[PDB]
Amino acid sequence: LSWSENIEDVEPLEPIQMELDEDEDAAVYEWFYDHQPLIDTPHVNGPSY
Amino acid sequence: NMLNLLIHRKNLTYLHLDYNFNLKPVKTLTTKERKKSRFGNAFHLMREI
Amino acid sequence: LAALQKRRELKTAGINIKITTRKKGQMDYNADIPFEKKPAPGFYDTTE
Amino acid sequence: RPARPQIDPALVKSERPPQTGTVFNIWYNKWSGGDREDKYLSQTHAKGRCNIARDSGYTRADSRPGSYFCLYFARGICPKGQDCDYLHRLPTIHDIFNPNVDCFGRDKFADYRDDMGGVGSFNRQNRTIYVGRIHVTDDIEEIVARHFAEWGQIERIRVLNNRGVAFITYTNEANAQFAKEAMAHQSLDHNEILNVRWATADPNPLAQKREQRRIEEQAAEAIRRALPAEFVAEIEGKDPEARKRRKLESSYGLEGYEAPDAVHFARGPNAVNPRG
Amino acid sequence: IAKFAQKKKEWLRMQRNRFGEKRKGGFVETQKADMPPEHLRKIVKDIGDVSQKKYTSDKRSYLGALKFMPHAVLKLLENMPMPWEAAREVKVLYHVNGCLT
Amino acid sequence: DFPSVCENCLPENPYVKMLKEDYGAECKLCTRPFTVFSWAGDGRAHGRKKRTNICLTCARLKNACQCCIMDLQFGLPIVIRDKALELIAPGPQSEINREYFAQNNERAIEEGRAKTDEKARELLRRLANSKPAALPPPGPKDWLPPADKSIMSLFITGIEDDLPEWKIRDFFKQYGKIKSLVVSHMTHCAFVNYETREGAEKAATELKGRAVIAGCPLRIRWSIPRPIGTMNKEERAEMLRDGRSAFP
Amino acid sequence: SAQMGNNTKKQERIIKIVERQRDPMEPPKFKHKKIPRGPPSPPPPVMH
Amino acid sequence: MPAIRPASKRKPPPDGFSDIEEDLLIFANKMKDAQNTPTDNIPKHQAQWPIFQIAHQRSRYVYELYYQKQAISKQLYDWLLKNGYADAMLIAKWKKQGYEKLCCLRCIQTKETNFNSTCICRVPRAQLKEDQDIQCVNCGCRGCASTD
Amino acid sequence: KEYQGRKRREFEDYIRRNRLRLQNWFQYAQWELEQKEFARARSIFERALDVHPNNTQLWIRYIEAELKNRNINHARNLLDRAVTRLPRVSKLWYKYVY
Amino acid sequence: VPYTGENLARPSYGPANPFKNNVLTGHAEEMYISEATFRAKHRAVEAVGGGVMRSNREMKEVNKRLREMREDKGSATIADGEGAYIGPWARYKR
RNA sequence: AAAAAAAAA
Ligand SMILES: [Zn+2]
Ligand SMILES: [Zn+2]
Ligand SMILES: [Zn+2]
Ligand SMILES: [Zn+2]
Ligand SMILES: [Zn+2]
Repeated sequence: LSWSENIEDVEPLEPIQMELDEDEDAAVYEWFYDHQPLIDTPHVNGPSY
Repeated sequence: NMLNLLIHRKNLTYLHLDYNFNLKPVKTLTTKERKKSRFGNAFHLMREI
Repeated sequence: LAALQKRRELKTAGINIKITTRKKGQMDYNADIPFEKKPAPGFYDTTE
Repeated sequence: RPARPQIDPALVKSERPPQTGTVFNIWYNKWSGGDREDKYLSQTHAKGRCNIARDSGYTRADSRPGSYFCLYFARGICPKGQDCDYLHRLPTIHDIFNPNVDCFGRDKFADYRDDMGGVGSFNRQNRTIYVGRIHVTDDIEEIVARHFAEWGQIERIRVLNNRGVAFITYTNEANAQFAKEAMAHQSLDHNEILNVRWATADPNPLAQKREQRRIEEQAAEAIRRALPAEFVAEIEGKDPEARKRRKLESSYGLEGYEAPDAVHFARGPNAVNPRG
Repeated sequence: IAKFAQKKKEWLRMQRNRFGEKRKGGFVETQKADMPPEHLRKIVKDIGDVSQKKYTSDKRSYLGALKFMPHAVLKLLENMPMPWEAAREVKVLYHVNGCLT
Repeated sequence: DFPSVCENCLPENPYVKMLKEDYGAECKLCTRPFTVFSWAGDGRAHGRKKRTNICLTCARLKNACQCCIMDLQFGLPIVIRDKALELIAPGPQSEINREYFAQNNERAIEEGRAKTDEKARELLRRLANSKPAALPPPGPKDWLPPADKSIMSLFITGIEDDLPEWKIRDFFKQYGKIKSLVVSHMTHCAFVNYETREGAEKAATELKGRAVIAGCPLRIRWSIPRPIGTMNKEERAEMLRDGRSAFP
Repeated sequence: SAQMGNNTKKQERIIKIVERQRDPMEPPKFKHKKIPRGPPSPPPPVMH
Repeated sequence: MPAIRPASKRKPPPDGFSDIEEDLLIFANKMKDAQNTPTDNIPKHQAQWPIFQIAHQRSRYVYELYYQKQAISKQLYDWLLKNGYADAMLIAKWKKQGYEKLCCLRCIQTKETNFNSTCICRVPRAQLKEDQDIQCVNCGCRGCASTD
Repeated sequence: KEYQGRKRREFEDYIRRNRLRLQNWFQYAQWELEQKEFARARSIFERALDVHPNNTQLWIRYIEAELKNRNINHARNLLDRAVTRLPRVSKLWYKYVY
Repeated sequence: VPYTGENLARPSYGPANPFKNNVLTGHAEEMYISEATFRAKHRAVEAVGGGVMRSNREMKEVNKRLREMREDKGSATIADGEGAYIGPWARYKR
């Protein structure tokens, strides 16, 4: 399969994620399933992660 | 393409390597064809990896 | 002897085809002296 | 005039050759499978003929001295013309190249092939090309003469009509190679595919003697250019003035001496001579 | 002093072009940057399966990169997307023939 | 660790930038892998990078530049040198003998163990003293145009081996457009066919059966063209002295 | 030194030699060859 | 993130993105068409040339819209750089002095050339030969010195 | 030339099979002498001398092979080399004085 | 040391031969110089208009004139069509 | 939890 003709613009399906509670899990709600979580925060040293 | 170039450089074009990495002879082999074609553990281990 | 007879009968017939005597893995000993080792020069000239 | 493109780009590309086999070997780029004897007898006609009168012209390499010629112009297949990086014109007698390379900018081997074709060899100065596969007619000499005066400057045109094979000896390496690669599988008046190879040396004692004499006159020309003209005249021994000059100069007094050639004809930083 | 004005310019230029703190080695040195992804995309599209005669110069290298293919398999399978990621983007070091990624 | 390259090859600049690759190519003569030294050129129009082509062993034994492969003293192609100056070094050229000879020479040179102008002077001495019923003169019948318009070939007698073809073509192109010219050197015969019969007529009127080309006397007549067979040498000398008799 | 003809513009030369950036993925360029062993260095006298 | 999120995990782009995303879509379609160009006609290396062209153009487009005329906000511009709508290192070279017309980053990487040089395209005309058809092997430009 | 190719191939094959048998070298050099190939015969004798340097029979054969063809200067070089290599062999000295 | 300066400053006696490099073509010895010196001399002999010093302002108008010789680079805020950006890839009027 | 071992105009 060529990347350009077959996968490049195709919107992907929904990944396996859990319905995080907004109130109970408010500490991780906005960043839990990011690729490298907290990468642009003061919680890590920098992009080298 | 690397394994395909190796197969074709050794003049073993009567072996088809398909896109799921199965090496099959395209025709009935003579004894000399079989003897020249027997590949090794490096080729076959790389092909299965 | 058969091939030589056919060759001399075709050469006198006008047709001339040379055949590849150069088998792989083997040397042509007629192109040049094989593994030349010329005699060392002594106190006597040998040019003539 | 500017160089004219010969073929539109729509015709020429990088296409796979005819399917003369069952599977395409992509390393060697050859149609494997099937018979091997049929390929050996499968010559084909060329895809175009160059003509210098209507197609040669100015290009980028013409303004650049010390360039190389265009091989794809000689076959009449160069599809860009003025914007080609190599020369588009017949070589002269002054277009002299080094022995390492031919006139087309290709490396030049140490020996020929089995079929005596290709680039050439720097182990033998060859200005003579074999032109075989000529349909036998009565006016082979005329058509060979015109179609090879098209491609440069000839010195000998041996033709053997009884079986119809020609030997053409040009005057230059560049013109010989240009005529060889320009007429490769090119058509004659009759619809045939010519066999223009390099030519094996003739066993005719005369031809051998004159090719030898060409070798020694070329060496003599280079030596006479390298040596001082005073040395050439003083050694040459045809002018009586040169002889008596030789006596008086290689006397240094001591009548009847006649100094050795290793001292009299010696070039060095200090030396004992007029030098130069 | 106008006589010694070309001398001053050429001396200052020579001194800077030899002892400037950007040429410690003789050349201005930079940090190796990232190409567009479309460069690698075009290269891999162009070479295809190596079946054109245009890429005959690229065949020895390509078959020689066979030797480092195990290491590429490791890095690829190591950086696989986890189930909660619809997609992941990775930095790749790619060969300019398209032989190795 | 440095190539033996003549100033003809090293491009222009006294300050040259050179690349080095160990085992970068095989020698063109002895076919053994050697260190390649490739430099730039006098133009950024084709990046060929004129390089060495023969190894220092083959450079030293045959005494030639590595790039252009011509002589260091005289600047001859190396076969011209070894065939005219003669002897010096024939050198084997076969399959296994080639690398055998190169291997032994390099082994000798690495282990320490080991008069061109004299032979040039001797070559000069061999070359300086070296040496390689008559028919009536051509009258009116040899150049008058007959009633037949198909008579087109100009038969020329007396062309020697010292006469090249280009002088003939250039001397006859001023008369008209030459369709063809064929010369048999074994017969000393020439057939000149013109694309224009008018140009052939003008050439016939201008030359009038006689020509002096490069000191060579030639007789020119009108004839139908013919192929030339294995003609005898006695009749070749007959035809030569006929061409000489064209110039009394 | 002296050369094929004469000298033209400048004699002394300054040469910058750098190794060539070879492809890391290239295999060996050239096949190795089977050549017979050379002749020995010349034998000494037999001092018996 | 510059990767692809399905439908609802996509955050909205910043303000003012429509008026420039028309031209950004033009550049993306030009890049796709450059992916689709035949290569059988031009030489082998020249096939890489259009990509860098569009890349430079795309990057330079964004550069003007933040720096010469202040037409996009800093939020939008930093978003454009982060999601690969403009080359950040190329723009960082453009902001320096003597590099304002830089073709691409591979033409100043002196550690990847033979004799430790920039390419010949980084040389001014006035020192190169007159009527010289210079066209660099990396991107195919004809001159990148800021004077030219 | 084809016959000489056959004979050279056979002789060199037997040289390669058993280089320590002197009859192979002797027959090859004798046959090349009978073809009036003197450079090739000298080469075969010199290579045999490489394999067997202190062999008196081989030395005498090469000297006599070059004496039968009136190559006196060649043979005197050979005899100097022979009595230099083998100074305590009385036969070589006797042959040189004779 | 081989003495001081007396045996360095004298000629060897006798005349030379009426009848030492290392390379065939000449003599080559290694040396160490600064790479900037080599680059400066290479640019002096290599660049056209070498020598012939000119002040800054005439360089400015010759560069401006050669800019006018080149076609227009473009507006660079126009993505496609007439007036688009080509930048360094602009051809030359010849 | 492959090889022996299935022949050189
Ligand atoms: Zn060599
Ligand atoms: Zn040279
Ligand atoms: Zn550039
Ligand atoms: Zn660039
Ligand atoms: Zn560049």
